Amino acid sequence: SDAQEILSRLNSVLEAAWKTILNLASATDAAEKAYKEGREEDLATYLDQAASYQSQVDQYAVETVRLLAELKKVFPDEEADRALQIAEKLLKTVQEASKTLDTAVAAAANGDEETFAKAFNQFVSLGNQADTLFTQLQRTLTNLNKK
Amino acid sequence: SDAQEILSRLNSVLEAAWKTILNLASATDAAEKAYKEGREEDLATYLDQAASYQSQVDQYAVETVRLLAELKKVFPDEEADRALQIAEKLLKTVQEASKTLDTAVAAAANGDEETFAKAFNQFVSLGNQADTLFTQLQRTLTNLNKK
Amino acid sequence: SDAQEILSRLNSVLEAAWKTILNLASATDAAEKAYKEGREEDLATYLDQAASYQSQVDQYAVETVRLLAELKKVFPDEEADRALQIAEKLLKTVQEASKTLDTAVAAAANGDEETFAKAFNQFVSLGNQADTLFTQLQRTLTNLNKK
Ligand SMILES: CNCc1ccc(-c2cc3cc(F)cc(C(N)=O)c3o2)cc1
Ligand SMILES: CNCc1ccc(-c2cc3cc(F)cc(C(N)=O)c3o2)cc1
Ligand SMILES: CNCc1ccc(-c2cc3cc(F)cc(C(N)=O)c3o2)cc1
Repeated sequence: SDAQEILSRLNSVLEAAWKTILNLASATDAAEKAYKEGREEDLATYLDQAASYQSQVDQYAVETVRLLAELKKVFPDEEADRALQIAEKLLKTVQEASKTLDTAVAAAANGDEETFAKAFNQFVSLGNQADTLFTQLQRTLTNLNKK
Repeated sequence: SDAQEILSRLNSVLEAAWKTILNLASATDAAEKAYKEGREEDLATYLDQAASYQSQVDQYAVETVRLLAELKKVFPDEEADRALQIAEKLLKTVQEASKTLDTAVAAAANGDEETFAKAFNQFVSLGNQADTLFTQLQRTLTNLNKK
Repeated sequence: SDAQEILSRLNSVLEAAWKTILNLASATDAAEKAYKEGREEDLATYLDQAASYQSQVDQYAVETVRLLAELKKVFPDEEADRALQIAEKLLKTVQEASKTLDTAVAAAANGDEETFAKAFNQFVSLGNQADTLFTQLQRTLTNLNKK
């Protein structure tokens, strides 16, 4: 059916997103280490890398919202309705993480440790919020792949 | 002169290689964390990322040898001889790191932890040896770029 | 089921690997022609292409082992054991080819043809050994799939 193609694309998107999230986590940890070690050029590179993966996560979140809305049209189900609401909250949260990472990038560029520390801490907290949303989404998708 | 262009290309290669090495370091640290935490699927992702960066380092290390070989050909004396010798030892070490990382990746996929740990720890040690040569090469090239 | 997902991903990986293997074979033949003709810059280009394709084959071979390892966990039988054993031997052989190509690429960059030619011919032999295992694995997966 159409529903099966959409679910297959969703599965591929969430698989790719999970890899990107791992890359984002690695870059973020490397930025934390460079920050603690006072290696400003390393920190700049790793913030740029984190931002790149963050932008990709943002795009996977967009694509997930789009695909779930498509699924609701061709295969109505309160579970797909549920996944879409989670996916939309995830999209809001990753965008908020991007904004805070951008603040951290600008603060590092300006050499403004006080703004940097607040922004970087908020980024980490938003990442955790989003990871919690991502896991709910994965389990809703599993409950959808078995219907 | 041909020499100016070559030294220029070399500085660009080494700057790109340094970025890649930072990515390889972040992925290696993330693999170590996944390994400690027993998160096998995460470890697989990070090992694949490390292998991809390591392949890119290998390519840059090849290009560096080729460029220094070319620079030596536009020299009537043994001036670039030492830079080339360093770069060839760097390449040898980088390729040993690559082989050893491959052994680690296979051992992880095979679920052979004894082999994995031995190879992963060897890879880390080869990376530090390679880093010593990389920095030595950069210093030698500064002493050539003055003209 | 999980089984059918794994088997479909495996079929896709092996189809992609087969194309990469064809690309590797063509680059290897082009490198041999450039070597015989004495065109060192062409040889460098083709060796770099070969190395890139080889790194991709290495990754697909790792993915194939991981997928068959997963399948054996879900159905612990002899056919799953057989397929995994073949895939692990394929991976070993591919990594041996990869290390041998590394030796050849470095020798060509170092201007050491005696080492290059020996290693290049070793690489070709290992590639043909890997092809034997690759076709054996395809035959084993027919017994695992159509079922
Ligand atoms: C601070 N320790 C490293 C770290 C950093 C970020 C995250 C993380 C997970 C995650 C899951 C998502 F679905 C979205 C994001 C995001 N930042 O958009 C995530 O970040 C996890 C660990
Ligand atoms: C284990 N802590 C992370 C880590 C990993 C690798 C390296 C490293 C540096 C380096 C420099 C080179 F010139 C080549 C390589 C390489 N592996 O080819 C390097 O690895 C540094 C830190
Ligand atoms: C074109 N005449 C040279 C030649 C012949 C065969 C190959 C070859 C086949 C093959 C199959 C695999 F499954 C893996 C590899 C590899 N090198 O990893 C292969 O290489 C490479 C070069």
